[PDB]
Amino acid sequence: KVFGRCELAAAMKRHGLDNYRGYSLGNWVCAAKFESNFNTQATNRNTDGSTDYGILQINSRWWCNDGRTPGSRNLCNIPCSALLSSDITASVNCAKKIVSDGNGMNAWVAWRNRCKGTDVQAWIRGCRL
Ligand SMILES: [Cl-]
Ligand SMILES: [Cl-]
Ligand SMILES: [Cl-]
Ligand SMILES: [Cl-]
Ligand SMILES: [Cl-]
Ligand SMILES: [Cl-]
Ligand SMILES: [Cl-]
Ligand code: NA
Repeated sequence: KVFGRCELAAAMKRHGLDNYRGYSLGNWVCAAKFESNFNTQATNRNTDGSTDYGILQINSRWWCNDGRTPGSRNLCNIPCSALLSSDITASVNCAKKIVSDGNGMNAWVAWRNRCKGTDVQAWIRGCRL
């Protein structure tokens, strides 16, 4: 599923991301835009052979099981395919564990490089939330 900007903002708000660990909704929408272009089915293979999955490009080296990442962990206790669903619940619940993990949103390289220090509130401007 490819979300609309405001649709995703509404979905992330209903799932508790709004100011989660102090990150305003626009931060998460900005991260989704640059990680996946709001496409739940986005995958990207890493040089180390891990794979990123879903709207927030969550990686198989730590967070989910794809059965092809030797010596990896499954800290969110989910099959990586769950992160590709039109239901963002698995993506949001796993994101809450990642963002709690000491580095906050710096864990998403595209958030640090493209959203941090920008006017992220622009990403939710004109949405009914
Ligand atoms: Cl957009
Ligand atoms: Cl915001
Ligand atoms: Cl594995
Ligand atoms: Cl594990
Ligand atoms: Cl599994
Ligand atoms: Cl949803
Ligand atoms: Cl933080
Ligand atoms: Na894994």
